[PDB]
Amino acid sequence: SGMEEWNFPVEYDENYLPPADSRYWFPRRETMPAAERDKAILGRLQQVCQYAWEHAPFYRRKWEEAGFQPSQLKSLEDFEARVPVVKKTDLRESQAAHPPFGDYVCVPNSEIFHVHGTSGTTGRPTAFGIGRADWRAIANAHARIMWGMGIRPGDLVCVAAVFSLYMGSWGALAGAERLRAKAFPFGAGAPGMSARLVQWLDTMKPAAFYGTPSYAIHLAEVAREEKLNPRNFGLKCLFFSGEPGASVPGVKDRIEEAYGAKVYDCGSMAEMSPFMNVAGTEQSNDGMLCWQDIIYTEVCDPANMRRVPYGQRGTPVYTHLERTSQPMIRLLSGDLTLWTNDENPCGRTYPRLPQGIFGRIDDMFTIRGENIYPSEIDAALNQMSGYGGEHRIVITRESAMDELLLRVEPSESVHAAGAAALETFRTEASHRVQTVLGVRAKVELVAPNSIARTDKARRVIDDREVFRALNQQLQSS
Amino acid sequence: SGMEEWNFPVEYDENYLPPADSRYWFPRRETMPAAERDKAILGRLQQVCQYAWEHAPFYRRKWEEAGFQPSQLKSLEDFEARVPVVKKTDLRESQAAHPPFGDYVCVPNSEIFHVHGTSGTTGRPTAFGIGRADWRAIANAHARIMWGMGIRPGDLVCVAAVFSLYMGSWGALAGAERLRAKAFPFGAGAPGMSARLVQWLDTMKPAAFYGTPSYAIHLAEVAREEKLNPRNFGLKCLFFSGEPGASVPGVKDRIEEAYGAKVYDCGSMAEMSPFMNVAGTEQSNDGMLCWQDIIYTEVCDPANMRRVPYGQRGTPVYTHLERTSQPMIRLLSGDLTLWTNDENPCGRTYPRLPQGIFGRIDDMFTIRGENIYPSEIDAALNQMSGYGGEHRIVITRESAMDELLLRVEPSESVHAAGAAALETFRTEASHRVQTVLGVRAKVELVAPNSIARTDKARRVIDDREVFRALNQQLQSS
Ligand SMILES: CC(C)(COP(=O)(O)OP(=O)(O)OC[C@H]1O[C@@H](n2cnc3c(N)ncnc32)[C@H](O)[C@@H]1OP(=O)(O)O)[C@@H](O)C(=O)NCCC(=O)NCCS
Ligand SMILES: CC(C)(COP(=O)(O)OP(=O)(O)OC[C@H]1O[C@@H](n2cnc3c(N)ncnc32)[C@H](O)[C@@H]1OP(=O)(O)O)[C@@H](O)C(=O)NCCC(=O)NCCS
Ligand SMILES: CC(C)(O)C(=O)OP(=O)(O)OC[C@H]1O[C@@H](n2cnc3c(N)ncnc32)[C@H](O)[C@@H]1O
Ligand SMILES: CC(C)(O)C(=O)OP(=O)(O)OC[C@H]1O[C@@H](n2cnc3c(N)ncnc32)[C@H](O)[C@@H]1O
Repeated sequence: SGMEEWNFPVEYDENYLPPADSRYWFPRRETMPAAERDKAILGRLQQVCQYAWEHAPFYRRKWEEAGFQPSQLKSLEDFEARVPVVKKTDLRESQAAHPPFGDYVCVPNSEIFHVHGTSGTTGRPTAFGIGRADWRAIANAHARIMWGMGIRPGDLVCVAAVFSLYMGSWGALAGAERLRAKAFPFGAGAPGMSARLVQWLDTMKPAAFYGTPSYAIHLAEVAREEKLNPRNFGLKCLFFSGEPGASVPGVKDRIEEAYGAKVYDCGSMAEMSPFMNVAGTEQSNDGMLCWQDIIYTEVCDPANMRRVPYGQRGTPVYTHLERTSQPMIRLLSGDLTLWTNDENPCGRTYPRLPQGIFGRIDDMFTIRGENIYPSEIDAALNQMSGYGGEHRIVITRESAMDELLLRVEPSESVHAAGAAALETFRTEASHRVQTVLGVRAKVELVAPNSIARTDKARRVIDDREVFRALNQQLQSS
Repeated sequence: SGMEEWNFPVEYDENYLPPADSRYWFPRRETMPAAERDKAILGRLQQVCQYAWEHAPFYRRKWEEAGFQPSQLKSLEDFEARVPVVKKTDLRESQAAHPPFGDYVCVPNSEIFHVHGTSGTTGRPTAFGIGRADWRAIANAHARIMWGMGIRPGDLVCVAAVFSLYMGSWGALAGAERLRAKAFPFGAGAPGMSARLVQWLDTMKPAAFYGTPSYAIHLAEVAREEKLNPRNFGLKCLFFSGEPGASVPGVKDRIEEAYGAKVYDCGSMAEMSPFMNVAGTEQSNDGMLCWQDIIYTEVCDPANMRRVPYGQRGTPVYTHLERTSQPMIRLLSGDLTLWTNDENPCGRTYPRLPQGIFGRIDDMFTIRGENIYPSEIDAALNQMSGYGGEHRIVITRESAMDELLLRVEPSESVHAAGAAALETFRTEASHRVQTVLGVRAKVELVAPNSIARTDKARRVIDDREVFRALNQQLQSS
C-alpha cells in the first residue's frame, strides 16, 4: 500500500517530522487512490472487529444479538449492512453495569493513562479511559492534521478552551506537543480569564488559536473593551471544534474579519478522539475533510445506517482504526452533513463535508460548545418537589455566546408559600440544572399552570439568528 | 557515586518503574550519605554555571557585575558566598529587554515545548518557556516524589487545580502520567465545577487528590451540601501546593478528618518547576524534605545569602540541577522556613522543613493559591483617574477560602459626580485589579480622605485566624 506507519496496534515514530517543503505530513496516506486506501481500511476494520470480539464483551453481546461475526466482514458493504450502530445510550448502560469504563474498554486497567468524560446526563456521568498508546495515536493524528492547516514546529499555539473532562482542549494540546509547536494552554472558564487572555495574546502574538467559534467572537469584543487590536495578535490561523460555526458564513467571516486570519473547522465527537478526523486543510479551508485512514466516517441514511451517495445528506457514523482503548465501532453521531468526493484544492483524496456539520436527527443542541439533551433537563427538573410539572427552553445568542433560558413552572404549593419559597425553588432549579448540564442556564419562573401540556412535547425554541436559515433549509431538504 | 541516571543534560529512562517493594524510586540518590551527594551536587553546580555562562547573557552580566566566574566555584561555600542571588524583579526586567523568555532562556526557540507564566504584575506578565527535555525532567522528578508519597501506578489521581498559565496542576499531571497512574485532570475555576467535581469523586473514588489545601476544605463543604460523604471518595492521600496549609495543624488536621486520608505538603515556586523538590513523604509526612539532587535548596540568612545552621530559620534559595531551559541559579524565594538535618522517618538523607514554609521577608501574601504583591495593587489603582490616592487591604478567610477586600478612596470629583459615578469607579477598579492579580478581589469604597497617609505605608491586614499564631511567632523569633 505504501501507507506510512500502517499497523494495528499503531506505534508512530515520535521523532518523525515531515520535510519543510511537504504539504502532507503523510504524503501516501493523504493522496493515495481512495479505492486503494479503502482496501486497506477494510483490512483494518477486520483487525479492529476481531480485536473488539476478543476484548469487549460489549461488542460481542451487541454483534451476537444483531447476528454479526467478524468472519462475515468481507467488504465495506458487509460493514454497513451487518455491523449494528453503537448509540451513546448503549455506552452509558455498559458503564452502569461495568464501571468505570464499560465492557468496551478492551485494554487492561494498567494501560489507562488519562481519565476524561462528559457532562449532560442525570445519574452517573460517562467516563473516558484513554490508554497510553491511544494518547500517542491521538497526539500523532492531531499533529498530522494541524500540519495540514499550515501549523508548523515552533509556532505558538494558544489553546483557549477549558482544560477539564472534555477531550477538545487536550486533543489540541496533544496535537501541538507532537508537532513540536510551542503549546500555550491558557484554558478557559474562570470569569476574568478572557480579559487576561487578550493581554497574553497581545504580548505572546501566537500563530494559531484553538477554541469554540463563538468564544473567538466574544474574545474579539473583550480585546476592544481592553483597548487592544485583535488584528495585532500575530494570528495565521484559528481552528475550532465543539459547535457549528467555523463552516457558517455569518460566523466564520466575522472571525476572519476580526483577526485577519484563516479559520478552520474541525471536530466530530469526544468519544471519537482523535476528534480532528473531520477537519479542514489550508487549501481545502471551507468545511471539512474526512481523514478516512485515522477514523472511518460513513455518512448514513438514518433509516438503515447505510452510506448515502456523494452529494447527499446523512448522519456521520464513525469507526476507530487506531485505538485499543474504548474503540468505537460504527458509533452513530446523530448529526447531519452533506458529503462529496470531488477533487479537493489541497490534493487530499478524502471525502469532504463542504458545509461542515449541522443539525441533528434528535432534539440535542449545543450551548457554548456543550451538548444539551432536553430529556436530561426534564429528568433534572422532575427530581425536584417544587417543580410544577412543566417548562420551556429558549436558546438565544443576543451577545457573542449562547444563553440557555429555562421558563419553569413552580408547584401551586410553592407559589402559595410566597415570593421567598418561589425564589428558593428558582435558585435550587438553576443549581441542579447547571450541575447536570455542565453549563450555567438562566432560570425564570412562570405561573403554576401557564404552559401548554402536549402528552412527545416540543419544549425547545432555537432563537439564534445565525442558525435560522440553516434550520429552515433542513425543512426544505 | 552510584547515582541513578545522573548526568547533565538529564535524560531519564521513560520505561523505568521501581520494584513494587521499593520505598524509594531512586534508592541511591535518596538514601546515599549526604556528604557524598554534596560532592556530586558541587560537580553539577559547576556544569550548570558553565552551561549558564555560555547560553545566558543574563547570568554572564549578573555574575560579571558581582565579580563571579565559573572557575571560582570550588566548594558549596564558594557557591553561597560568590554567586549573587536572582530576584523575580531581575527576571521581569530581562524579559522586558529580551522577550518572550528573557536572556536566561538558554535553549534555542525550537526546543520550547510549553508556554506557561504568572499573573500578579501590572505591565507585561512574565512567561515560562519550558523546553521539551525539561518537561521530561519535571515529569520524572514528580513521579519519583509522588512515589515517595505512596502513590503507585494504576492509582487514579485527581488534579483539581486550574489548568492554565500556572505550573502547579501541569506539574502534578506530568508527575501522574510518568508514574503510570491514571491521571484525572478535572481542573478548577469555573463556578459550578466544585458541585460537579464532588459527584465525579463519589463516582470515580480516586486514590489521590491534588489542589490547594483551602480548596480541599471548600470541596468537603460542597460534598455535604451535595449530600455526599467525602470519607467515601476512596482517597489514600491528598497532596497540596500553592499556599501554606498542608503543614499547619488547624488546616491539615481538618482535611485529614474530612477525608480520612493523609495529607502531604509540597511546593517551592513555579519558576522552580519541578516544584515538588520540597515535598513530604509517606513516612516523613509532617512538613517537607529538600530533594537536594533534583533542586539544590539553601536556607539562607537574608542579610548575606549564606546558609543558616540546621535548627535555624531563613529564606529558601533554589538552584536547578536538571534544567536547560530558563534554569534558575540561586533564585531567592523570599519565603521563611526552619530547616533541620536529623534522621528522617522515611530513611531519606535529605534536609527537612519540619513545619513547611511560612512567612516572607517582603509584603507578599497568597489569595487562593495566588501570589499577591501589594505594590502591584497600588500600581494598578494609580493607573485610574477616579482613584483618590489611598486604599486599605483586608485578607480574611471567613468561609473555606481567602477573600481579598480592597477599601478604596474615590477622588473628590468622582464623589461629587454622584452615586452612579461612584459605582462606575468601584466596578472599574474591581475589573482592573482582577485582570492584574488573576483573582477576584472584593472592592468597597470609603470617603475621599478617610484613610491615613503615611509617606513606606503598611496597607495590609492579614485577618486569617488560621495563620495568626504563626504570624505572632515570626515576631517572637
Ligand atoms: C468554559 C465553561 C466551563 C464555562 O462555564 P459556563 O457555565 O458556560 O460559564 P459562563 O457562561 O457563566 O461563563 C464564565 C466564563 O467562561 C467563559 N466561557 C464560556 N463559555 C466558554 C467557552 N466555550 N470557551 C471558553 N470560555 C468560555 C465566559 O466568556 C466567561 O468569562 P468572561 O466573562 O471573563 O469572558 C463551559 O462553557 C464549558 O465547560 N464548555 C465546554 C464546551 C467546550 O468548550 N467544548 C469545545 C472544546 S473547543
Ligand atoms: C482557580 C481560579 C482561576 C479561580 O479564580 P477566582 O478569582 O479565585 O474565582 P472565585 O473566587 O470567584 O471562584 C470561582 C470558582 O473557583 C473556585 N476556586 C477558587 N479558588 C480556587 C482554587 N485555588 N482551586 C480550585 N478552585 C478554586 C471557587 O471555589 C469557585 O467555584 P465554586 O463556587 O463552584 O466552588 C483562581 O483562584 C486561580 O487562578 N488560582 C491559582 C492559584 C493556584 O491554585 N495555584 C496552586 C496550584 S495548586
Ligand atoms: C468535537 C468536540 C471534541 O469538540 C466535541 O464537542 O465532542 P462532544 O462528543 O462533546 O460533542 C460532539 C457534538 O457536538 C457537535 N459538534 C462538535 N464539533 C462540531 C463542529 N465542528 N461542527 C458542528 N458541530 C460540532 C456535534 O453535534 C457533535 O455531535
Ligand atoms: C508551588 C506552586 C508551583 O504551586 C506555586 O504556587 O508557585 P508560585 O511561584 O506561583 O508561588 C510560590 C509562592 O507561593 C507560596 N507557596 C507555594 N507553595 C507553598 C507551600 N506548599 N507552603 C507554603 N507556601 C507556599 C510561597 O510563598 C512561594 O514563594
